[PDB]
Amino acid sequence: GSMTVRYQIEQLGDSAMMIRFGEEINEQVNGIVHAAAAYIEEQPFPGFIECIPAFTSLTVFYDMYEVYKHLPQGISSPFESVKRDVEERLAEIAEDYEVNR
Repeated sequence: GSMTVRYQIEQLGDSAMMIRFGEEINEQVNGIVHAAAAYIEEQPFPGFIECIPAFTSLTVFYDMYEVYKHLPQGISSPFESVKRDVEERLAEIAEDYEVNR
């Protein structure tokens, strides 16, 4: 069974984002979520704070000041703007077929 993973983005707390992908048959995620921490830090946004790999999920911390600096018209939430900054990096690995919007 081939799939492009089923990952979901939730709100961490106030100004942080955590994204879980798939597993069991997702060595892609299992390895990339570990590297994604570094993936984001190599291609980050000026308000990036921290990113910790949670086995199949990304706990992504950042500064809302820089995301508000973006906050595109339609984006109603700081973390929601960040999704895009990470998406353009993330999506290209698989999830571009999904896009959490």
